Amino acid sequence: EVPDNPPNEIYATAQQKLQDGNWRQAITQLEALDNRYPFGPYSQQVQLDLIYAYYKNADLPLAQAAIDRFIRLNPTHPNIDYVMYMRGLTNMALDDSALQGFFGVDRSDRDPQHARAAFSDFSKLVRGYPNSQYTTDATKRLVFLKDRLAKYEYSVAEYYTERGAWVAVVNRVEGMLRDYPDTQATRDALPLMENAYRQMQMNAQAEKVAKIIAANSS
Amino acid sequence: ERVVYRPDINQGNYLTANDVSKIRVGMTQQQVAYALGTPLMSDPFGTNTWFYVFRQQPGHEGVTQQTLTLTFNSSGVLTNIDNKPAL
Amino acid sequence: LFNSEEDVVKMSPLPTVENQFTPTTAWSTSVGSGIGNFYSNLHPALADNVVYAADRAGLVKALNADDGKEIWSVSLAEKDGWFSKEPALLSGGVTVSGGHVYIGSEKAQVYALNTSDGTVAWQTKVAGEALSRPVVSDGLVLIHTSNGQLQALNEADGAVKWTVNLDMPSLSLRGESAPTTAFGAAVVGGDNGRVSAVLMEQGQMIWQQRISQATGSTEIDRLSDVDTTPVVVNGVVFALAYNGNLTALDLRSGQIMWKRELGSVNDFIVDGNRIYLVDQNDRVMALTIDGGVTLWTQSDLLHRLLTSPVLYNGNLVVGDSEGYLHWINVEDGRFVAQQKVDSSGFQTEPVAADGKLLIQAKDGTVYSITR
Amino acid sequence: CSSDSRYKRQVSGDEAYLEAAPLAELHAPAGMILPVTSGDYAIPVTNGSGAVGKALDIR
Amino acid sequence: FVVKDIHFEGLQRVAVGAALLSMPVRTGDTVNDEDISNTIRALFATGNFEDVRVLRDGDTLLVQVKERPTIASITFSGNKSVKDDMLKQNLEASGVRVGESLDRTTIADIEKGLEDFYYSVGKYSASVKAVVTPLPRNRVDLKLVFQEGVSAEIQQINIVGNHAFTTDELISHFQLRDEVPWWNVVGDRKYQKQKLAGDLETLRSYYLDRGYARFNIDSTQVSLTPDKKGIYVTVNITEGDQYKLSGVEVSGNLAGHSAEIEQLTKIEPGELYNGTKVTKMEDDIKKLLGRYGYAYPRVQSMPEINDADKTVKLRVNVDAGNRFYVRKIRFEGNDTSKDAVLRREMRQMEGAWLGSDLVDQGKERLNRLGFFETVDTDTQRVPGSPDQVDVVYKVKERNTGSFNFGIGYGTESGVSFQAGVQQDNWLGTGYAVGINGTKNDYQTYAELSVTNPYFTVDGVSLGGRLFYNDFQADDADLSDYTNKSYGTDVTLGFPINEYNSLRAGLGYVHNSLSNMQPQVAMWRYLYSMGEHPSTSDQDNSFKTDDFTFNYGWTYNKLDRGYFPTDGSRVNLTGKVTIPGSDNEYYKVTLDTATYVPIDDDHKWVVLGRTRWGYGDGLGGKEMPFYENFYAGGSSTVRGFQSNTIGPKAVYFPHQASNYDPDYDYECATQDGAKDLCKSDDAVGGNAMAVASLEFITPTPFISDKYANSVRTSFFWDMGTVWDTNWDSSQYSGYPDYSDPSNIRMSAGIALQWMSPLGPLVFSYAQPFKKYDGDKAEQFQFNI
Repeated sequence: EVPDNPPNEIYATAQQKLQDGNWRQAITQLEALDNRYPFGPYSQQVQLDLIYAYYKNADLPLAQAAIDRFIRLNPTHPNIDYVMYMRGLTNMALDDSALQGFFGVDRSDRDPQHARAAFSDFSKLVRGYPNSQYTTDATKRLVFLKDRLAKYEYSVAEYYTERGAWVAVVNRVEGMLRDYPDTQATRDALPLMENAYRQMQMNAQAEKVAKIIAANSS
Repeated sequence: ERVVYRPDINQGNYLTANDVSKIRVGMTQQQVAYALGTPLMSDPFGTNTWFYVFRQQPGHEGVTQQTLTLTFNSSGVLTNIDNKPAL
Repeated sequence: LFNSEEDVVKMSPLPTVENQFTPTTAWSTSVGSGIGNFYSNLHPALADNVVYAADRAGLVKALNADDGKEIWSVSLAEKDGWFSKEPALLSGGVTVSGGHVYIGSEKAQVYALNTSDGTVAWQTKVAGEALSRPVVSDGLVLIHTSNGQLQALNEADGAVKWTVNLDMPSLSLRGESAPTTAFGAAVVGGDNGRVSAVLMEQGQMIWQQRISQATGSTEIDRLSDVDTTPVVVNGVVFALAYNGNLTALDLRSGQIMWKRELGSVNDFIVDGNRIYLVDQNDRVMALTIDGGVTLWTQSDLLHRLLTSPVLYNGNLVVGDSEGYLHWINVEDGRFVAQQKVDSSGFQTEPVAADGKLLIQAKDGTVYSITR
Repeated sequence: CSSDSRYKRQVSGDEAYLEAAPLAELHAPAGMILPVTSGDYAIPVTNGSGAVGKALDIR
Repeated sequence: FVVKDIHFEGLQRVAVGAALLSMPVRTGDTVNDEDISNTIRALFATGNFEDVRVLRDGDTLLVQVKERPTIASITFSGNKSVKDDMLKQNLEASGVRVGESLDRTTIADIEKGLEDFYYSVGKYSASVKAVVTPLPRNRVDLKLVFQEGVSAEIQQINIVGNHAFTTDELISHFQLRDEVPWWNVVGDRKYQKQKLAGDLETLRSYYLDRGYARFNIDSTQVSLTPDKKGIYVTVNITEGDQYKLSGVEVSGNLAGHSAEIEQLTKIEPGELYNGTKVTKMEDDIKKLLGRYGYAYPRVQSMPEINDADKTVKLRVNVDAGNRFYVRKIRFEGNDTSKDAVLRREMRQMEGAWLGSDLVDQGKERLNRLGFFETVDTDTQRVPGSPDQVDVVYKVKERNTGSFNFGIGYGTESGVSFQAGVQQDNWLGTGYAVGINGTKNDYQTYAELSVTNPYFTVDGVSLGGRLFYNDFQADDADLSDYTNKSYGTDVTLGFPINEYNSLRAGLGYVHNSLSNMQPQVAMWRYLYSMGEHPSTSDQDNSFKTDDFTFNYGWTYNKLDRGYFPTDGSRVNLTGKVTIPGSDNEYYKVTLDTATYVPIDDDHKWVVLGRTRWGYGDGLGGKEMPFYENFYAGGSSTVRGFQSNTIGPKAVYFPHQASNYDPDYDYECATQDGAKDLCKSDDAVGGNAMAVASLEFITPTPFISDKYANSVRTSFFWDMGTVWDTNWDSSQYSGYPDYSDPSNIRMSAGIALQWMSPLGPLVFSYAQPFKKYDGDKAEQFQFNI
């Protein structure tokens, strides 16, 4: 950190190490800048530049720590849309990260743990600030995590298909049904649960859903 | 294919014959659900068809099911006790 | 290096070693290992040239007090129960009242050994082991046991006359309350820092005076057994509460004349108005009886784990649980004589009786002392 | 560092989360339709201010 | 008066205007002298102004304040094994921390409560000295000096009120084997009041099972010994006349399973009372009803202790609840591995009633997985109907995969290297993938071992293992023992029991060799084959295409998948040849892994790992020499070198390896060492008996963050590898290995570092009983 110094030379060295990309040395400045001066005139911007130092150094719980600091330091601020962006943006990096993506192996169906948390913050962002510079960005992520939930919830419906729990197939399909309409995976879940009906010999209850397939052919 | 062993596939969510005699055509959904609760599958887009369907597979000896579906009206009043055996 | 780099506790030595009247021992007649390093209330009595000394191992002895020649000897090491062949394990000390040797044991038994031979004239199981010496008087065996029970046994047979509650400590806040008969009322100490007077005749509370408080948020002495037993000169009762808190208070009401709620004293005797004591730093002090006025004090003993202060050979005599003996001026702290006759440390009070100074150690048992 | 061939930290990273597009939704009538959204799925799709992706300020 | 202006003197965290609003004498407001006195307490009510002196210059106010705020640091000195943050937790209890108001008056408040903390430790012999050390503008370093004297130690237990049982049997509620005489110091018997309350309830369970149902600990009095260490006690109890179970009258909502409940309460009327068994017998019903559904099986016993016949009467009040509870289940802590990998390790199904014994069995496969850190769940009822209990399987998962390598032979030599890497749980799918091999000039070796462990719904372990050794031992020729060994091994693992699981396979052993080394034990096998290669020369070819039938069987009753602690897994691995194979032989092998708890808290656990093997011909021939057994170095026995345990062969008196290099790689060859040179590498025996005896111990110098995943373990190794068909005529001046008395020996400690690349095992071991050819590097580094 920084010893007891003038705050602006700490703040200059904070913004230098952000422009240097030395996020740790910006973290060295910005925290001790707010450790002695949380009453700083940029101490709100410090917490934003902390998240800028944290996320660009991929310090995801520390970015969320600077979020909850900024929640406590600025419970009202213009940049809470930034916070509701940097909440959902952090959890997206917090949910799934792997180098296997070029091989056709992806983590979009393993567990949407922080992806559901990123869904909440981003949907809060596009609800609490549908005017920000962050609500337009978050929407395609909210589009994305809906699919990441759709990839997740199809595979468990796929799991009980090889298991043979056909009540669980219909329930996990209805999990896709009752949560997001705008997914082809839910549309392919539409034959998947009527199979479960026919394995339960509910062919009549099945073919109602084939009409829904006939309805959702478009 | 020519095995005797197989780990069995099992599946609850059903009702008994005591639960069959617990209900009758005319019974409200709640009056079914007083001692039977809700099924773990119902009919979402149509009328209330309370699916209490037993399923099980015995290992390399056939298949079994008790499909007991309980259709209700819009008022949730019982219209059929539809017990169905295997296949 | 790290054979010796472990933890360490701090103490203080024994300054001012003097021998102005060159001391010695009167005799040794060792009972064996007595109390030992166990924390017990056992302590021998000396009378009639009969050293009434015992051990928790079992050997209760009568020793002829010029050499401690064996008058009688028995063994209270018991032989049966749910465990056979056990030692005596005496909790309460030696009380010889009449032809009995009344001793409360850690087997929750109060005995009475026929003083002619030491044969058990009676023994009675009491409610818990005896935290105090069995204060035997008036036909009663007045004990402060572990559970805060003032009991009375008919001292001829041990027939229980009552068993009534006292200041019950939150733990074994081990304080000898030792209920003595004081002017027709049994005046009892308190292990939670109280002090009480009850009726001698049936244990009917004259008053109980809350002086000091229990362990917890004013945490009290686990570096001493505070002499909570009220020593009763005329009806200003002088007593410690379990933080060492000396208190001059009325016999009949418990109303304070002065008290040392601030003061923390290990052991104490009232030599007239010169209350000779052992302070919490093992310091000797002479306090007044009309106040906490230090008449004199001394640090010739400091962290020297003293026994009770006693007057013998014209001097304030003090032994310790280091095994030293010290003779102090009756006045201002002049160390008179030092006798290192023990190394096992004295855990008993000095008995300045039979012309002697009878102290039984933990393991260096009876060392009777003269100068 | 890569002090041998000077080939530094290279090809990685993506923004496919922004590049994801929603899919076809249910066109089912009554008796074929059910409730379709339940949860935090409440998103005002706003081109209220854009500058999406890496061009957005994360400071 | 009225204030002209206020001098705001000394804030350190307060603002000037924030002091002005907290002043009731703010600028422009009427200021009486009482409002000045109102200000002092109100600026004392700020919690940050150590002094407040509200003064005025006639009317111009000036408030002399010394201030309380930010503590610069809190220095802990003497902050030993009783760690400083819990000491700081008392500072966090007393309101002080870095950044905060200090209030230097409250030092003794901290200096009491830290001792009261030290009181609760098991000490009281300690002193705490908080030192104020000033830093800029108010700031203070809190130097805290911990002169910790000593803790308390358990010495003696005195219990009165014992009716018929010994106090000493209650002293044994905590176990001791230690001593401190300055020459046998192995620990002590220190005090904690929760050891006592544990021993109190050990004493409670001590008499409940006896029958004592007037049993009550009357009171307890623990000593105030004048040392602050000596732990003596006076416990008052009443055992009270052991009672008998004279009848069970279980009642309530028995859910139609009352006879099954009666099976759990099949009791004897008049047997001595065991409330712990009764406590067990209630739990028998709660799992039976838990297997019958009924996740909330309220079962309430009532031992109507019948004091007249000195017995009890066991009323039990049962309330099962609802049968169907398992609506669905959830899974969490799963962001990398696929859900159906863990979901197939489950036995309770969604849309069902509860089998209580299914959810832990599924978790046991998850416990026996290995790439978990924790395995647990959240069995929450979804609120509403009594059909909605969603079991949220939140677990913690561990890294998968590990890389292995050799040593040396690179960048100052040819293109030559040793490789090998593992991807068990391949990319979150569960595929057990292990692939190794090495491309050198001596040899080109290929090996894959890939499994579909779960290929059907049975859990069929579809495991394929392919191999190709283009092994030449190419030093300057391949006529120093060419060996082209290749083929396949397809294996399947099957549930028979779910502990007892059988294995089977086929080996295609295509070994194409030329110009065999003249060691006799290799060539005795060739003579056992009926082949007569020319003794003094490495010139003779030998191709075999052996067709073997492999088999085996797994025992699996043992806790975890990567760090178990109790149980055993026994692993038979055997093989035999078939008619049509180029040699008729067999080879049986077995390894076991039993986990016997030394400590019943499993801080010390016996690890019984031993290997047995025997192989021979099916008639006329023997087992091939490359299938003979070995040990040494990287084996059960450490501190040796690899293949240094076993029989050692003798070369033939030899001339022509088709040119062994000059005075290099000798086989009693043309370049010297002739007339039956005894080889010193362990050519190994047709039988095996090796073992290592490992004992798990934790480390306190490293925190137990991964010291429960780091298996520090001592050993003493013993074992033999021996050829029970060793000749005594051919090997007469050469050691006879027909006996299993060739028991090698070593002793040392293993160092298993669980890296992000998995466990890394290092081992220094000292051999004490060795034999001929036992080459020994006392440290063994393994990956």
